[PDB]
Amino acid sequence: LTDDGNKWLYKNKDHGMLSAAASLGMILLWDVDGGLTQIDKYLYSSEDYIKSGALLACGIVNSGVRNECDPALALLSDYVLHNSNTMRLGSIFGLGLAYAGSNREDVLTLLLPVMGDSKSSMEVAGVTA
Amino acid sequence: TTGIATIEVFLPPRLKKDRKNLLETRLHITGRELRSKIAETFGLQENYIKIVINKKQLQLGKTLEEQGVAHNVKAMVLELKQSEEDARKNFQLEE
Repeated sequence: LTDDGNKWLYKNKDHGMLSAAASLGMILLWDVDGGLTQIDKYLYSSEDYIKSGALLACGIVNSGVRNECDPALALLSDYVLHNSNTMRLGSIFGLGLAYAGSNREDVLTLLLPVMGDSKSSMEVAGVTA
Repeated sequence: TTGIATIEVFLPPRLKKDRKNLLETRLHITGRELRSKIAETFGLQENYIKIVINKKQLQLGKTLEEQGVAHNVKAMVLELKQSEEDARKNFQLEE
């Protein structure tokens, strides 16, 4: 998943891409630098649908740890409002993993509009709650 | 004071130095100058470092006084194998 990943994922149809991309972040947990730098070859994929995939990887890497620079909110926030339903699935879910139990008012507040965003699909909602 | 503050930035592990190598510089020159000055002072590439600043990200199209970055604005300098924009190309290849 670190050398020929573009080749590997390309043989996964949509949701397959989502899963494979997310594992990129879980392959490197507890490294907001190494993983985040191991987070620099896919997410912006020609099938940008996999963006949720690295977003889970983006959120997953921050799960179980807290960095003073608050990376999870920064990267994810710009795409939690992304119109594409799949793009958002990774955003909210990955964000939840990163700050699980943090109870941070900001992220909790930012997650607030996601609940009320009617345009969000139900699958976006279920992960959102 | 005097319209200036100290930026408590964070660098990555692989670039072996004081793990949190601060990034001291002015705040008036543009973000294009930011990666220029976020790289010039403490020995980084103008095009090999992104600065996720105060729970935000550098908008190097804007100056440090306008791009959301500012004085005192702490950042994790991810070891972006390419620039901030080039890891907005590299880190953004997967971002």
